[PDB]
Amino acid sequence: IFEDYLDRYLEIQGWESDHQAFIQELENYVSKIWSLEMLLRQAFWSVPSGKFEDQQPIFIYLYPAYVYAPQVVEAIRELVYGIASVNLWDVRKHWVNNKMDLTSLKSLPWLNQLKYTKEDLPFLATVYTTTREKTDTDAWVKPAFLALLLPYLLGVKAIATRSMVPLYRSDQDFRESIHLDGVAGFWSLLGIPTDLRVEDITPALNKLLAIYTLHLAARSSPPKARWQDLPKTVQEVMTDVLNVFALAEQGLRREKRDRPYESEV
Amino acid sequence: TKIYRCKLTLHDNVFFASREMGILYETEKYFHNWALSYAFFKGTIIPHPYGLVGQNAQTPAYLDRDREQNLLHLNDSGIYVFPAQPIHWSYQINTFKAAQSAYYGRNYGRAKELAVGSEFLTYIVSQKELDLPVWIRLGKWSSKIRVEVEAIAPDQIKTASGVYVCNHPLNPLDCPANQQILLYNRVVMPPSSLFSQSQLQGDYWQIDRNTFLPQGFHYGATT
Amino acid sequence: MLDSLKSQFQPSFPRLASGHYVHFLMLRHSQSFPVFQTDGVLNTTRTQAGLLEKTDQLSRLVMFKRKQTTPERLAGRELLRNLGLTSADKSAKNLCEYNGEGSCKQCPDCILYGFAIGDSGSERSKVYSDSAFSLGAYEQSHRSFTFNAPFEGGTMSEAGVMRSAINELDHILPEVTFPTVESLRDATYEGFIYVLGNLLRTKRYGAQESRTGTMKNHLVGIVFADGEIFSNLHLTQALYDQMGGELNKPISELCETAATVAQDLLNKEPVRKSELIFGAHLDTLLQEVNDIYQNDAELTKLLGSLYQQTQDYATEFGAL
Amino acid sequence: MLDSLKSQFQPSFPRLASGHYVHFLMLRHSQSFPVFQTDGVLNTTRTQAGLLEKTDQLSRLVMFKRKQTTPERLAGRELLRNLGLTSADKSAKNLCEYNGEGSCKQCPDCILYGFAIGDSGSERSKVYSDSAFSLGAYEQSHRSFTFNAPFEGGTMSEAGVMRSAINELDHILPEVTFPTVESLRDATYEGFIYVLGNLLRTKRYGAQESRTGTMKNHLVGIVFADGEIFSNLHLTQALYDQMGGELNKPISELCETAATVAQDLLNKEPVRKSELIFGAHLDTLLQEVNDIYQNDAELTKLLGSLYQQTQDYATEFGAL
Repeated sequence: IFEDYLDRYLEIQGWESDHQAFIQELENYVSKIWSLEMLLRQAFWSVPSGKFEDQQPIFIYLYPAYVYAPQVVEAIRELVYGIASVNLWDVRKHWVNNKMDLTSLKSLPWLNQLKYTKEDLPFLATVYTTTREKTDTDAWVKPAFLALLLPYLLGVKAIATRSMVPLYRSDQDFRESIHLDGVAGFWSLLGIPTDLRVEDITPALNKLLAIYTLHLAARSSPPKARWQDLPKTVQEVMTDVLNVFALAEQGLRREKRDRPYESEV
Repeated sequence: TKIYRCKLTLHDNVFFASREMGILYETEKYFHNWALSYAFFKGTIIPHPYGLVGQNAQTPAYLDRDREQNLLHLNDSGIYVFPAQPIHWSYQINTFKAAQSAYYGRNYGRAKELAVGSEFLTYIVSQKELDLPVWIRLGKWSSKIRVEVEAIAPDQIKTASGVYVCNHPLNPLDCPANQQILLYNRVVMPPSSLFSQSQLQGDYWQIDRNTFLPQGFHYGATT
Repeated sequence: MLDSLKSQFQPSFPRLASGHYVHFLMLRHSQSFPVFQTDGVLNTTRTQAGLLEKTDQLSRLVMFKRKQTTPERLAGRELLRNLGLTSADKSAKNLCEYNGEGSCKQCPDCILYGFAIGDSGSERSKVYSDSAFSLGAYEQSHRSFTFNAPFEGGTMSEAGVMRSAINELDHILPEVTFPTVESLRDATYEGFIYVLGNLLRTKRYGAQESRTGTMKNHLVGIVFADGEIFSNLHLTQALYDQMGGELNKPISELCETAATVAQDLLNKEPVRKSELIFGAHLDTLLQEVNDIYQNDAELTKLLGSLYQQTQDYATEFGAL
Repeated sequence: MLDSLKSQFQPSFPRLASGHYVHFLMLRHSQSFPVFQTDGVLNTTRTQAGLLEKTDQLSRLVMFKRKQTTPERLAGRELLRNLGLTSADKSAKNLCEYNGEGSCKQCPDCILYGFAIGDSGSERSKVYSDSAFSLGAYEQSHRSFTFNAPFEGGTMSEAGVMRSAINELDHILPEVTFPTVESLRDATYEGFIYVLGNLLRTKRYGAQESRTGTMKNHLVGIVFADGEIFSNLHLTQALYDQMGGELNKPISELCETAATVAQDLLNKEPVRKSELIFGAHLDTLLQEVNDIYQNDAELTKLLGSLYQQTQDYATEFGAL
């Protein structure tokens, strides 16, 4: 099946062909490949056999914008093998500090003089999350953040999906920067689009961090973020904007504090 | 002699199972010529049998002169649609399933459809004036297309011969003698792959200063 | 009224298609909270707001062809089993099951809405139809409702630990209108009464039909033609423009406007139109067809005749 | 009365639907401050006030999608446990856990109201229900009350530290009415007596059942039909129009008006109507059903029979 798969989909410039081949392609008209590709993911990404939906696997696929130069595909190699498992607790801290400018997010330690030179060059650069509480909103909070973030840092195009098969990108499939296949309902509740053009990505990062940094103030505990409650924090903020202060006040009561600090005001 | 520029705008999402990959089935970004020819001319020229039975229910009849649904009828009427170039497109991936009609239940798939926000461009060529329909249906879901169509007048066509790059799609099965393909780029598709771009040697029509249409193409001319 | 229309229909189902379309123009009104979903969200698409060359885009709800055609289809099969023209029992000679190899090849459903078994036979759907669109924007036209499911003991906890049942769902609001054209090709008079039956007799759509999704199908005109007329999208874009987006108007004013936009559109497209049933000719067609569907004897005669026409088609031209 | 109605029903549950709807037309009167909420506010929606005449928009309370079927369902399950036909102790052969695996898949709740959790498939509810609307506007039909929770020493401070326990909640007023049709498909005669039993024997609905939300269900008609009659919104808008909104009428005058608007609407529906139990025939039938539900021998016999029918259905067509 594989030898026919290259003869169907690979071309090197100047290989001989006749149009007496397309006669056979019609005559044949009158897969095990994706199982082999999944077997490579089990082998080289170290994802589970036979039990995998219960690890809540979300894949972000980083397509190029149009063309990469030889140095930038090598730079994306250093990304996909070296990316940090993101923690939203310090991403909030470095954004509430720095007075809400999302350009601050550029400066955080996102990685873990090339070190990955034996690894394959990433033509389809995929990055993937794992979480250890078992719910969906908890599964989606880090992928949704990463899928907005990486296009803002690197100019790449993201699809975030549970799907092992991607949408393959091409010259006007590229007409959006991000797609998010089937996010938890906190996303639809915020009314942020599931597909974003490149101008919208900083509005999206602002709304997403503003609701994360507001959920983590009240309806959270310092070692346990309780993202299971994020849909209620979104629904009250969207209903009427003064609920931002209702959430502030919930924070104060948890914290056993009767009054805000001058900064929090 | 006559040439018609047809712009196709999608009025509901269009699905064709062009390639299939696990649970997801997807629609190629070019409408194949033979699909458009039956969408324009089935019932008006090619016969449209409601039922099929036996091998004729599973075997195509594109270029079989014994079977009724043949595109060769169009060769005779002297018409040829080319395949369709995508001008603006978007995709929706939407799931579909089989229904639980019974009170008790114990399959399903994802369609990558071309969406309502989309427009495609094709060209028809004829020996005679043609009453082309302002609505057609395509694909797995018999999905509506608005066709807005203009005849290219003789004040804007010219005829010539030499080497030219066809920026339009083209079907290699319909390629005659007195045209030869020097270089090509292809889009892989049932029932046959198309060229998305090609360099040809032969006769052509400069229908505007930035597109070239191969002259003398007709259904199955290589075959 | 209907006695004059008996002139338009074919006398028996033909082998090859003809170009005799009877088009049903409808406004589908939500009455309680339908759920037109795939993939866990309400279906939408971006569209131009109305036909006059707008800069203005609008995300409107889409009810896919599947989501409306199957509730009409299954409500026809139930009626045929009530009449005893088909049966659910496997040992009976008139069994039909909805899709599989055991799907019939002769009953009215199989011939009007189609089947594909494989080498053992296939048949094209004679009812052509389109995906329907919300007249207004999505943001004006939906709401999300929480839902929980406790222990019967009144309580989210059992053995002192919480039950994981709380989630949002997105629901359409109880007056949002979906302009639709349903179109039937090469039909007999009795086939037209069966299909028009489904359009008026079925009332629940989308997910969760057991608890939600009631709709009122207001039929607004019938148009006989030499080919297919406009799309659902084109009717919705015309109707939005005839109102200028001032959508908060009563249902009967919206039905009375839908008749006038339909006639304005039909004049512009080049297909020849044999008949145009609108206004007081439609309201008499609807009452005299309701009187068939309320009478045991005439409906058992009329749908029985559909059966014969369709069994005759099956042995003469179909899959035998 | 019931001795004639026995003919209308089917002898056992079928695997596919066969028409055979029974429609329970109700007015639900509030008696004591119901709370019908999702998302922390009373569910409310903008609708046209009435069908033909009073065609202005109006916001009405919504007794949302589940709030008028879980009370019924759980009160019937309690009866199945009182009669000993089902049990709630683990390590019993007749267990039925609500909203889990270990739901019985054989009892009348599992068959009439459905199941979907775990292995061994899912079952569609044969009871069809809808969201109901207040006949009056939200502004005439609710009030906000404040709730405190002082410390047991009788004051809202416990060490001079205040107690943060004062909020307010909105409650629907007494004597406000919610028109409804709940519908039963393919029941046996005992299955009809069970479902009708739930409608007459239930008394509490909203949030905070433990303190609030008593209601008085007046069954105003029972209609036997091949398929679904008018929407819940449509009965409400018809009833509002029949009064012109002069809604401050005693509950008997309101129930007698609802019986007459319901009969007017039924004559405009494309449905064969086999039997229409209203007025003196209904207040005889309700009395004959009260005579079942007050007698242990009749009731144990009748619901034991249903148990067998539903268990038979389970092993022949359902999960066994």
